Amino acid sequence: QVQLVQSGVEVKKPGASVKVSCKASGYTFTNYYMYWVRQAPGQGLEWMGGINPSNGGTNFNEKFKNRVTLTTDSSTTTAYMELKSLQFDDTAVYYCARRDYRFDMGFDYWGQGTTVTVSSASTKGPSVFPLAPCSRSTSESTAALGCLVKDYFPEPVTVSWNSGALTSGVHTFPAVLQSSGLYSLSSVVTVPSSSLGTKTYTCNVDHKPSNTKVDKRVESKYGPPCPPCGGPSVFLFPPKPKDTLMISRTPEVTCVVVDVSQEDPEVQFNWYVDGVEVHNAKTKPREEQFNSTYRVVSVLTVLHQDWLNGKEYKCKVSNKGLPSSIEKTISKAKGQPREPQVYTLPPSQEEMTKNQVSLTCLVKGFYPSDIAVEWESNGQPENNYKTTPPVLDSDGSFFLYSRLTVDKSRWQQGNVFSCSVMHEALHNHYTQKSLSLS
Amino acid sequence: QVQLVQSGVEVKKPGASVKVSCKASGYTFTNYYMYWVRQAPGQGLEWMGGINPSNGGTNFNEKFKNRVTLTTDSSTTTAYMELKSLQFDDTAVYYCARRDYRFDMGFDYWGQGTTVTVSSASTKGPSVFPLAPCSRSTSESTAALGCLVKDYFPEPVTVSWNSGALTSGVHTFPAVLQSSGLYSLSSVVTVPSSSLGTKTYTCNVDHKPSNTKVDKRVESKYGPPCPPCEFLGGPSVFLFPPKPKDTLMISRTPEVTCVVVDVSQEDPEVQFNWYVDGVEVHNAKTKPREEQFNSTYRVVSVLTVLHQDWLNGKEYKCKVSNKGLPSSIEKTISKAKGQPREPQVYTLPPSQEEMTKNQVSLTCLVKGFYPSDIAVEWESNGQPENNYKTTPPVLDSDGSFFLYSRLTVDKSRWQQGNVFSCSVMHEALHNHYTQKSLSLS
Amino acid sequence: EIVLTQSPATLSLSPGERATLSCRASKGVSTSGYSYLHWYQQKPGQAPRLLIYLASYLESGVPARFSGSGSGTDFTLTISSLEPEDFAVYYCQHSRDLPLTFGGGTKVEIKRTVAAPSVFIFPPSDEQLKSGTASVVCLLNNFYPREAKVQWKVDNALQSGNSQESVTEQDSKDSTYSLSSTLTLSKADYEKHKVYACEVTHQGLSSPVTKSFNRGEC
Amino acid sequence: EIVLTQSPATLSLSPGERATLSCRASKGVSTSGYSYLHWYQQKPGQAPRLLIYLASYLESGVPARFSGSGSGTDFTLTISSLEPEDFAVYYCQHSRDLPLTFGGGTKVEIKRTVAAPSVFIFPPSDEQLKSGTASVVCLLNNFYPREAKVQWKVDNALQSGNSQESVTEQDSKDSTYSLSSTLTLSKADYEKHKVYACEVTHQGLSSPVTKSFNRGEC
Ligand SMILES: *[C@@H]1O[C@H](CO[C@@H]2O[C@@H](C)[C@@H](O)[C@@H](O)[C@@H]2O)[C@@H](O[C@@H]2O[C@H](CO)[C@@H](O[C@@H]3O[C@H](CO[C@H]4O[C@H](CO)[C@@H](O)[C@H](O)[C@@H]4O[C@@H]4O[C@H](CO)[C@@H](O)[C@H](O)[C@H]4NC(C)=O)[C@@H](O)[C@H](O[C@H]4O[C@H](CO)[C@@H](O)[C@H](O)[C@@H]4O)[C@@H]3O)[C@H](O)[C@H]2NC(C)=O)[C@H](O)[C@H]1NC(C)=O
Ligand SMILES: OC[C@H]1O[C@@](CO)(O[C@H]2O[C@H](CO)[C@@H](O)[C@H](O)[C@H]2O)[C@@H](O)[C@@H]1O
Ligand SMILES: OC[C@H]1O[C@@](CO)(O[C@H]2O[C@H](CO)[C@@H](O)[C@H](O)[C@H]2O)[C@@H](O)[C@@H]1O
Ligand SMILES: OC[C@H]1O[C@@](CO)(O[C@H]2O[C@H](CO)[C@@H](O)[C@H](O)[C@H]2O)[C@@H](O)[C@@H]1O
Repeated sequence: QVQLVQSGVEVKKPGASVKVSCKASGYTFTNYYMYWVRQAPGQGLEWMGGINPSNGGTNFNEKFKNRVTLTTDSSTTTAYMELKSLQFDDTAVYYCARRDYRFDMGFDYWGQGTTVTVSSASTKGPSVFPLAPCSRSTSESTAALGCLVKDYFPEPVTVSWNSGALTSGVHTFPAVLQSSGLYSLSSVVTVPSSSLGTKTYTCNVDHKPSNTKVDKRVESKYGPPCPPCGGPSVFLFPPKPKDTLMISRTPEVTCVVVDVSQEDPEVQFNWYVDGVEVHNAKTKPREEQFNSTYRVVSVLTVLHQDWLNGKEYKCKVSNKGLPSSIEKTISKAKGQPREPQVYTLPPSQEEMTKNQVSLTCLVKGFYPSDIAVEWESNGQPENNYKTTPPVLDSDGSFFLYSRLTVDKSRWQQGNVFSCSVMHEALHNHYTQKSLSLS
Repeated sequence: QVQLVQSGVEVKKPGASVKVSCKASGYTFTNYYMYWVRQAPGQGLEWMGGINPSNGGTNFNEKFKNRVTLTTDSSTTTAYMELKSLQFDDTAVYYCARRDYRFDMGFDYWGQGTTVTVSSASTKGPSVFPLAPCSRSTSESTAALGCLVKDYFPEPVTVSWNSGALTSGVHTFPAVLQSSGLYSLSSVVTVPSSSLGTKTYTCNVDHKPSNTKVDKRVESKYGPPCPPCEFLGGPSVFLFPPKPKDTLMISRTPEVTCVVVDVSQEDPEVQFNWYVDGVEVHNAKTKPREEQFNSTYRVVSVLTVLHQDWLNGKEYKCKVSNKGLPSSIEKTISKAKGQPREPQVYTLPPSQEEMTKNQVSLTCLVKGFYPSDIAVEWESNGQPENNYKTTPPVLDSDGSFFLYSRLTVDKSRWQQGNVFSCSVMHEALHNHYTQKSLSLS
Repeated sequence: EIVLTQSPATLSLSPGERATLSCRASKGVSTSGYSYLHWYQQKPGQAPRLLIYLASYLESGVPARFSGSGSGTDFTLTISSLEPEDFAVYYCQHSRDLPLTFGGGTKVEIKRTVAAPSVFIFPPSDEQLKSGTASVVCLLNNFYPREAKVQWKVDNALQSGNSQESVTEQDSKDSTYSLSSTLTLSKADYEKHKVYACEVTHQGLSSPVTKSFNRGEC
Repeated sequence: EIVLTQSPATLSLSPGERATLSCRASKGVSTSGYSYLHWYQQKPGQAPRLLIYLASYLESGVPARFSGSGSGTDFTLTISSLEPEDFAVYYCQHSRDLPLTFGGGTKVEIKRTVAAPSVFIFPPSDEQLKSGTASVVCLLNNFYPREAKVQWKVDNALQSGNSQESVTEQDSKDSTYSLSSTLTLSKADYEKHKVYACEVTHQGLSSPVTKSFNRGEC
């Protein structure tokens, strides 16, 4: 087979000389011309000259006459190209290519090329610097990392990731020749952002002309000595007591999910009334709550009788940041209802020396503890009142106190005050008791 | 510029010898006697001997006469103490000290001391382990880090931080002696939490007996190869009490001020949450965010004080959440010594309508108190009662708390004129105790 | 001295389509019954490969799909049906007179659906900053076509003549391009400013994408 | 030999107070107008420092707040206005006779207001876990008075016999102490348990302070 084997890589200073060889084999060497063509990096082809081996007759391109010497050895079927007085723009890949002497049928066989670099540098190994995001917290699933292989001479450098194991997503860019005359290239790799502190990322840079090998760790696993800098949770809220007891008002069960990831913002809600699935819940759109988390709410309306007869309201939440699914259930407090007793108490004699006095309402003997207490004056609602939470008594029932603060003059001028209680065990879920200066 | 420089740490076998050198400089070597004093572990100072460098005359403590040799080298202005036939109890710090030849004016200059250990046990270099927090939390303003220097023999080990550049907040602890006969020591440093990931932290450990010199990295920067986890370390929150400075009058209106800095331009949106005794409040004045100036943002929230809350000692908590970051930065302030509010106690007889029942309720209204921490009990004719219940404290409109306590009694007992008392225990009462009585009129 | 112009400089086609590359000579290259014009294929890192000689006759070992036509000054190299192995550079060469000259080349690239660039920005490493220089790197990943403009801005001020770009060859699997732009500054010049950003314009982007960072905030 | 009796053994005083240290020699140390009795100050980690020589002459460089007096057998060192940096052991020494001998020392401790410790817990390093031991460390930083208790709990089980503590000498500027406690376990035992707690009791803390970590969440 026809073969043209050229000599190796050349690195020269300007003003120096270079001699490239081209070993021919598998054909009658003397029946073909040998031509010389060069290609500067990222440029086209430039024919330099030609030699006829049988007689040594040379042809040249005007630009290369005087600086190029073409020679041949018919015993060793080798062609040589000596380029003298080298200049930076002689940097190229130099090719030999044969051509039939009798009938020109183009350059049918070429050598593999010989790279020649013309430069004032000075063999030097690279400084390898890591390429990493300044703040890869984000909501994006793919992160880029790399190695900047700067200030080396001459070419080439080879870059691998994780000793050959990491191949997908890698882009090693062609080298750039800087104003200094030293080369530089970057190698990058796109990886899943989840993997960052879970998996190791190392670039293996080899610069054979300087015998330098560098395995630069760009991203390590989490843990010391690195400075330090839990999935969705569900809350289910019952209706408001007044809303379950009054037929005018509307009771609702509210399901809220918090700590939802930015990469996984799912809104999958499933509701059940006494184990049977329902579909009348009005779900709301998701919102970013000043955390690196999403919050979303689903509201299921309930009939007054369903909540009062018990009934379990289950909220199932689904999201791709959970191993399974979160399910919370709510209902009215279980147990035999017991009826509240309501009593009003006037201010203490000792409190009458003050500008404002306390009107007291004792509400005792009720079960469950869901209750609403309010105050009214003459024929209108009051405002300056506070009610205590329900307290469990020794008989298994609850009591509470509600306190209305009033100007002593209002109490002293005979105004009638009313303490109103709404509870499920009361007739029409409502009762009222009056208080007046005796 | 008088200096006495002694030779380094020594460890020797019993029956062997040690030679301690003392290089003198900054004075006329021959005009001062050189003395040797030791300090054994758990002991005071012991005089060993002295030499006259001009003529070689010596004096010794009889306890060491026969084992100590004192010598001088005039050309190097050095004095030597050689202690032969070493005993386990010769373990000590050895010092040279000078004394004026013509007048006895004390041991005015001393060498730095040479630690000498006598032991047939083997010399062992330490293992150096970093001390770093298990995932540091907010809003801790101070962080601690350190180094555990474990399992070495003999003493001493020296420790420095960042090659002597870090000295403030450093505590190098005395060593502990383990049951194995090996020593351990801990060195720590406290730094601002804001500094972690800004500067590197490394302890430099030296154990001269085994020629161990370790530079252990405890904390790195933020900072490839460390994964990124937002940048800058995090925004900083500063919560100010009511003041400020300059002038009067009714404007004025004391305010608690929350100020946040180091808020980035890529994550500008900030939310402020205010709590008074852990109860969220909504009256705060969040000022519009400002760029001024370096590069970050500055957002200010002002909460007006109400009632007598600051003086009572209420806790003002400001929580800052930056849109784009995982956590929230919480800061809390309060007056150091708060002024409590005294409970007012009132007893109320049973409602007239409850008097138709077999059991009646005696009520105790307790109001106007701060702090909420209180206890109520009941008595009948002075005797502690059995069946009463008290509600939790309820926050009132004026910033104080109130509650009710209820005692159930048989109507017959109320009707037969027994005296019932409501008793209250609280910080703001005389003798932390008061009672109010109630009887059928 | 005869010169050769090739057209179009770049030809973007899908595997299966036809490729008609043109070559125009300043003077006539046909003499004595033959047209002294030849075609060559060049893959990256490989020597040129002879396809057609004397503008028409097929070279031994070359597939049937390659053919050449022409006389005088206008010459055409056809690729009846392209294959993945045909996406390469193609050169024309004359030899009716010395000096021998080549055309400027025609790159046959793979046609593909428009993909926007996934842009990333990297600050200078602490390790580099101790050396007195600062390299800020902007990456434009997996995009098509190759045309994309990168503008560097420092504190909203446009940068010029202190940058260098590098582009990959079209990716074998997905036929996409990736690009890197490095803004080099001294440590003194880098410490003087605070905000660094690279704005990216491309057919796939409805509005310029601008990835940025702040010097101190890292 | 002459025995030099120092008293009190310890002296705890606030800054600004006068400290009075006494030294009684068993035999007279005065001759021909001179009392051969000197005083030294020894601070943690340093050589003794001469304060007073020949009973009452102040050594150059020593502050004027130090003064000595006496003759024959009874001698006194006075620190007229104590400073925090005066924390040290003070020794008297004679040179009337051979052997030269020192008193047993008076330790001067500085009083300050109560300071609660700041507590920090440290898990064992992965580096230490490669060997077969686990060291858990607790730091009690900058507290006063000295008395402090540490209790170690491993999954709520009180530890005994496997802990050691070190207390620093009183600080020369702030007069506080610091304490480091180390719980030592075999790696096997460390890996069989989940929560590691350090509980601290001190006068400055109304209720004890507990610092914990869960192994595996580090
Ligand atoms: C990131 O941010 C999320 C959103 O919070 C908001 O934004 C942040 C940045 C800050 O600005 C916050 O101040 C702000 O609120 C956080 O969400 C919160 O998560 C926690 C879980 O850790 C939830 O805690 C649970 O709250 C239940 C009570 O919640 C009611 O009351 C709150 C006020 O007290 C109120 O804020 C809530 O909105 C809620 O209010 C009721 O809402 C329903 C439905 O709209 C109404 O019908 C009612 O009327 C409302 N009632 C009132 C009184 O307003 C607790 O019951 C619950 O405790 C139970 O479980 C825990 C264990 O989980 C037990 O320990 C406990 O004993 C008890 O059994 C629990 O405390 C909180 O509700 C969430 N807030 C909201 C707004 O939903 C994220 O946590 C945060 N992420 C991180 C990692 O920080
Ligand atoms: O390699 C020479 C070749 O490179 C160019 C264009 O990139 O620039 C470099 O040339 C020299 C290399 O040593 C340097 O003098 C110059 O600063 C560098 O940019 C051209 O000059 C030339 O064609
Ligand atoms: O105990 C019978 C019956 O009396 C009520 C009041 O109507 O409760 C009173 O007696 C209980 C037992 O001592 C107390 O616990 C309770 O506080 C008191 O009101 C009923 O609730 C109870 O069923
Ligand atoms: O009410 C019965 C019983 O409960 C206790 C629990 O110790 O607490 C209640 O009463 C306190 C005042 O005495 C309140 O502070 C507390 O909130 C409330 O639950 C007892 O104190 C009381 O006797």
